[PDB]
Amino acid sequence: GAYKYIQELWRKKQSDVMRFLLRVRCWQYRQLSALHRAPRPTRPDKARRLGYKAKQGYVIYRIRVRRGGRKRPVPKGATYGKPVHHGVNQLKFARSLQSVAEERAGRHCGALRVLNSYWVGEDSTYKFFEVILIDPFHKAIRRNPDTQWITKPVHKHREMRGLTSAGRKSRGLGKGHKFHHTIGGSRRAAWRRRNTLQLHRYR
Amino acid sequence: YPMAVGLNKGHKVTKNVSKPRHSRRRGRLTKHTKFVRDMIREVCGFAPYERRAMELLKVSKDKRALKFIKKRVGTHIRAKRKREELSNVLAAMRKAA
Amino acid sequence: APSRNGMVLKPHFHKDWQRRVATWFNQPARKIRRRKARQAKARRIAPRPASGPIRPIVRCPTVRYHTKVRAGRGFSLEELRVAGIHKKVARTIGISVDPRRRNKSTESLQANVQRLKEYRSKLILFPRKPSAPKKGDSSAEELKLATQLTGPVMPVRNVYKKEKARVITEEEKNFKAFASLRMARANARLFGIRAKRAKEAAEQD
Amino acid sequence: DRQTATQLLKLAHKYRPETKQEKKQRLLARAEKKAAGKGDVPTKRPPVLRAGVNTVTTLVENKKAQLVVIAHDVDPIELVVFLPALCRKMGVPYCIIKGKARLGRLVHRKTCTTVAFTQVNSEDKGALAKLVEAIRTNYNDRYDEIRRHWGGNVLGPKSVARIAKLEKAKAKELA
RNA sequence: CGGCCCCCGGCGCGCGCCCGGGUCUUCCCGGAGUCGGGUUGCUUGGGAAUGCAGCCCAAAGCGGGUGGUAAACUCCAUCU
RNA sequence: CGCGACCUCAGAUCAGACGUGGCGACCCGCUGAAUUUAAGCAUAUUAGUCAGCGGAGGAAAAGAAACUAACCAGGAUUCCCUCAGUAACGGCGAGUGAACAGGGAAGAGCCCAGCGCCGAAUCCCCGCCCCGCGGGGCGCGGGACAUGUGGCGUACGGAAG
Ligand SMILES: [Mg+2]
Ligand SMILES: [Mg+2]
Ligand SMILES: [Mg+2]
Repeated sequence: GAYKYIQELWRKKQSDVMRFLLRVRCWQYRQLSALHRAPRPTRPDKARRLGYKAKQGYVIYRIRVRRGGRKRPVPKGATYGKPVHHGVNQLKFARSLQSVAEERAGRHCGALRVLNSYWVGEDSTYKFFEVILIDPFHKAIRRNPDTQWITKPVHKHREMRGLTSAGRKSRGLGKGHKFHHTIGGSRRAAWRRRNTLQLHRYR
Repeated sequence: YPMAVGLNKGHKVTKNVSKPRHSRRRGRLTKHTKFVRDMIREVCGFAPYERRAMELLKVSKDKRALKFIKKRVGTHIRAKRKREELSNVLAAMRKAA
Repeated sequence: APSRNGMVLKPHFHKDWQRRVATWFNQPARKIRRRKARQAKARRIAPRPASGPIRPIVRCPTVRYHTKVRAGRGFSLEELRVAGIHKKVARTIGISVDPRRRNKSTESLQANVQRLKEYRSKLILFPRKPSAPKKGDSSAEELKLATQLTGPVMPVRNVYKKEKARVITEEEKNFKAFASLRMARANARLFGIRAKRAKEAAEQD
Repeated sequence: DRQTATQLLKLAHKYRPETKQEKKQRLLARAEKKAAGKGDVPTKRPPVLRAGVNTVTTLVENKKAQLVVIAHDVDPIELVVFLPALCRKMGVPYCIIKGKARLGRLVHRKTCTTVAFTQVNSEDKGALAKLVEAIRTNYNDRYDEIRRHWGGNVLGPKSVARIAKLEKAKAKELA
C-alpha cells in the first residue's frame, strides 16, 4: 500500500518538495568518505524491487563516483600514432558510471556478493549510488533456497565480469534486430565465430 | 477467385476469435492507480518547465507553448500529450471556480 | 598482379586467420559421443519414447515456405484448452507446451486438436502401484513394443490432395486471366490515390 | 503538545499488540478449551492497534482506521509525507506525535513510524472520541492552511543580530 | 574367464508433508534520473545515426517499445 | 543536572565466519596500438586483434521475447549446414560484411518487488535435552533480527475470493 506512493513520489524529482530532500542529503552524502556503509536503504521501495529483503546478511553501501568522461592516460596528450587516434579529450568509456560504482564496492568487500544498485543523487562532480550486497556465508542466506543461487561459486565477483544489470547494459546484448552484433553469447564470442575459418574434414 | 497479389491477398482461412492475451492490457489506468497519481500531484506539485508552460498556455499562445514542450520533453507525440493535460489543469483551475 | 581474362576476387585473408582455424578431426569422435549420449539416454529413462515429446503441426512463414508443414515447439494453450487437458499436467503426459504461440486461424487450430486427441488415444500410462484412474487393465498387453523412433506421430506427413479430373467448362476457360493479375495489382496501388481524389470532390460542394 | 500525547499514549497503552510470550499461552487457552469444549466462537472481537506504514495506508484509503498517530523523525521523510495529505482526502483523522522511538515502544519494537486505531472497545469509545475533535481541529480542518505554510528561512543569531544592529541605527537615524 | 577387496545410482519397515479441477460472479493487476529527445565520442554491414557512453533536458498511463529513409497524419500488426 | 529510549557512528587480540595469492589452453569485463595493405598517404585496412589490466568455472557466457515477421504466420538461449561473399558499408578505392526464413544437434522451464490477504503465521544465535552413527535437526527454553515488512499463497501463459 505504502510503497506505491514512494515509487510515484520519487518519479517527480523536479517538484519543490522532492528537489529539496534530494539536495539536503546530497550535501550530507558529499561530506562522507568515498565508500561508506549505510545502516539502511535510503529508498526502501527501490531496494526491494531490485532484490533486497530486510533480514540479516543483506547490507547497503553508498559509494561516490566522480562524474565526467575519461581522459586518455598518455603523457602530454601525445599518442604517437595515426591522426584518427589523437583522442585525448573527448573520450567516453563504454561502461557506465553506475557500473564503476558497483565494481569498486565488490572490490573493497571481496567476501560479499553484489546483487545490484540504484541512484540516490548527483551534484556536478559526484554521483551517489547505493550498492546492495549479500553475505554468502550467513545462514539466513545459505538456507532459503530462493537465495542459494548466489552462494554458488560461479557468482564470485559479478561486476568484474559485467553480469549485473548495471554492467550488462553496456554489453549490448538482447534479442532483436538492433542487437545482432552479439548473436552468440557476447561481443567477442560472436567475433570469434564470424571470423573462424570453419574448414571441414571433407571440403 | 483467390489470387496472391492485389487488394484481397492471400490464401483464405477463417479467423479464430479469442479473448486477447493478458500482456496487452498493460498500460490501462486501473482506478486505484489513477487515485495514487492524482492524489500525489497536489502534495508534490508541478515541474519548473510545466509551470512555465502553463503560464504560456493561458496568455501567450499555444503554437509557442508546444514549441517549448517539443524541446524539453522529447518527441512530438509526447509534446501534444503533455500540452493537453496541462490544458486540462488550466481548465480545471479556471473554469472550475 | 591481374592478368588475362579472369575473375576479380576478394579473398578475405587480410586478417590473421591461422590462429582462428577450425579443423574437424574430432567430428567422428563426437558423432559416437552423441550416439552414446542418445543410447544411454534412451535406456536411462523409461519405455517413454525417445526423441522426446509430441510436437505440433506448424506452417512455415515467409512466402517461399508457406506451402509446407513443419514440426513446431509446443501446443499453444488454446489447443490444450479445447482438448481438455491442463497446462501444467500436459508436460508429464509427453506433450510440449509453447504458451507464447498464437492461434488465429481455425483450420490450423482444429488440426492440432485432432492431433492431440489422437495422441491421447494411443497413449498408455502406468500407475505407480496399480490404482489406475482414467486407465484400466494390463498395459495394452505390454504396449506392443518398447520405444519409438524419430517422432511419435510422424511429425511432418506433408500431404497433398487428389483433385482427380474436371471438365473445361464455360466461365472457367474464359475469365480468370492475366488481365485479372494486372488490374488487381494496379488497384492495389491506385487505391489510396483514388480515395484522395474522392475526398477532393467531397469537399467540392 | 505533551498533554495531548500523554492522553493518546494512555489510550494506546491497553491496545498493546501481541508479543511472543503471550502468543504462547493464548494458543494454549484457545486450544486447551478446543480440546475440552470445541467452542464455535469463544471470542467475538480481539481488538488491536495496527502498526506499519504499509498496513496503515491500506486502512486509510479503505476508511477502516479511526485515528492515525504518525511519527516525527522518519529518516527518509518521503516514507510518510503522503499520509497527512492522504488522511485528509479519505476523511480519517491524523495526529503528529513526538518521536518514532516512543510509539515503537508500544509495539515492543524499536521504531514503528505509524499506528492506527481500527477497532476500539465500545465502552472506551468515549475516550477515543473525546480526543478526536481535540485532534482533527489541528490537523484535518487546518489542511487548507498547513499546506501553504513554508518552513525554515531564518538566519543565524550572529547574523540576525547585525541586521537588528543596522535597524536600531535606523531607528536612531529617525529619532 | 574365474575368485578377492573397496566404492556408486536406483525396490521395501519408521520420520516429514498433503484438496486439486471446471463454470459463472465480483475485485485486483506491475519495476524512473529509466524511457525518450538533443549534442558529443567510440563502435557496427546498419547506411538522415546498429550499439554503447558522457553531458544537458527529461516522461506517459487505450501508455510504452519495435515495424531496417528524416518528418507530420492515419490504420494495422506485434511485444510488455 | 541525572536517567531512559532510539537514531547516527566509533573501539576491541570480543564469540564465529569469510576474502587476499597462484594457474590462466578454453570463458567474461575493460583498455588498446603500430608494422602492413592502399604500389606514395592522412579516412579506411591491419583490428576492436597483439601487448596491458581485472574476474572466474570445469565449462563460461547467453537464456524464456519491450523477438522475427507482413502470411495459411512463426515462437528462450547455444552449436552446426546453408543463407552468402549476399543485403549493406567504403578516398564507393583498396577492402570489409551481418541477419531472417529453411535443415539439423540439443531441448526445460521458472521465481520476485509491486497490487491485496492472513493477530510476523518468518528468520538467526545461545543453553539443556528426544536421540543417533560418519552430524545435521522438525521438538523445549532464553537473547536478537524484523512493521522502514520476515513468511505463505500469487507473476501478465493472467491472478485472487
Ligand atoms: Mg543490522
Ligand atoms: Mg570444393
Ligand atoms: Mg576450480
